[PDB]
Amino acid sequence: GAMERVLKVFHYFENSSEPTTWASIIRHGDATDVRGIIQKIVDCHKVKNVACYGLRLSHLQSEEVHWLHLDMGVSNVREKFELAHPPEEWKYELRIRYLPKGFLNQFTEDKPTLNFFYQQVKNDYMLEIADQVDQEIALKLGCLEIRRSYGEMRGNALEKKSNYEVLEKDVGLRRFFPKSLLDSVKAKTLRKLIQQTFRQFANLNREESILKFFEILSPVYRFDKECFKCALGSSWIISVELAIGPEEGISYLTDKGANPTHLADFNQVQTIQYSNSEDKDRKGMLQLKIAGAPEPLTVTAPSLTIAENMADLIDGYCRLVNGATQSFIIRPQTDDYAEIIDE
Repeated sequence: GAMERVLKVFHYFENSSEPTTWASIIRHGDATDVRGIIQKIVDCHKVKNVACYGLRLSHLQSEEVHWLHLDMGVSNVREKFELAHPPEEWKYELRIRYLPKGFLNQFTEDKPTLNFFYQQVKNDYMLEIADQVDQEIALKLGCLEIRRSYGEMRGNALEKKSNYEVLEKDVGLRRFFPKSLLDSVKAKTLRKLIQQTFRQFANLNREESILKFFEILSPVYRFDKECFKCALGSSWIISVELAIGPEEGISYLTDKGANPTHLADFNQVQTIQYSNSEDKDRKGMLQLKIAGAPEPLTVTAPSLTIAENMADLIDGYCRLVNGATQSFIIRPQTDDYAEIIDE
């Protein structure tokens, strides 16, 4: 018998449990597209900035990731990739990928989205640099999350050892601070540090804690831009590193450390077009037609996978910046219903 199509999609909409376990089980049809899955999940959480969310497919046993375009079919993608690796090795994750200029101010008017982005960046921070950052930053971020998780608790409740005790023994400080910090500092000293650091933020509400978290994290962790190693040029190919994000639209890094050089703004992108490889090679080519520029911006990526992930990013930004729901990618020169059946 023809089994029913069911999909598990992790996300960052806070539930009663651990961040990495939050996920939605979706029952869908044969013609359901990535767009419908995204829309159903965000609409269920009353999200306003729907054009910021994308769906990322990660291989658990490696680092290869595939951003899924809004127009692709859910059954199609699962078909294609299950051929490469078994379903158990795949992870579908809903994430915010396209940020509008002044996204933080804008997200404050969309609480569900502000919290989502916060959980997403927090989780990336905890996994990528929590153990590398300096004690001070890690300590403040950990306290900010304590302040945010317990918005009903009084400012000096942490002063009581009995209360600190519960977090230290029952909840566990790993929920707010990195391992390095919890194992490189004396337990009794750690407590005083936390108590003191918390005082600075005891007056902050949930929103103000999130905003302060970003303010403090921003300086040492770039979460507002994606970077890709590729090459620009039609005739002459020059390898560079592209920095794509709200602040500097599409730009490139001259050299590690130096400010990125602007190439084009998202609103100037008129068309995005794919290309394969005229020879044995497998590189992927992206051609961007920019308003005001007679010559298209040609980009070459190390593989088709990266090329597609880049096209998805630029297209998402094109949709976002223009307020369009349709794709700017052009051809190379009931039954789709989806429902949440569990959380």
